[PDB]
Amino acid sequence: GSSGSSGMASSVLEMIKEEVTCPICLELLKEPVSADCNHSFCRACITLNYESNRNTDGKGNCPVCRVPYPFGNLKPNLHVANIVE
Ligand SMILES: [Zn+2]
Ligand SMILES: [Zn+2]
Repeated sequence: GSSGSSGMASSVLEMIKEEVTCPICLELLKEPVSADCNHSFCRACITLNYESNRNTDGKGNCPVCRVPYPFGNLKPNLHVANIVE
């Protein structure tokens, strides 16, 4: 036979997932907060979204699943770590 080749260095960046990103602003979640519906949003977004769209009853609605979640009961999604067992 007869053939040859050389070295090649070509990598790719992280594939911006269109699932984790904020379903509202579609940008890096800044100090987001998880919700009952395992849905987190920009500390601000979540706040505004609620104000703009709220239920006369008192609670609001998720801009993704539209589920009634108790405001304030939001956990910080900043310490997103697991391997730290
Ligand atoms: Zn946002
Ligand atoms: Zn949701």
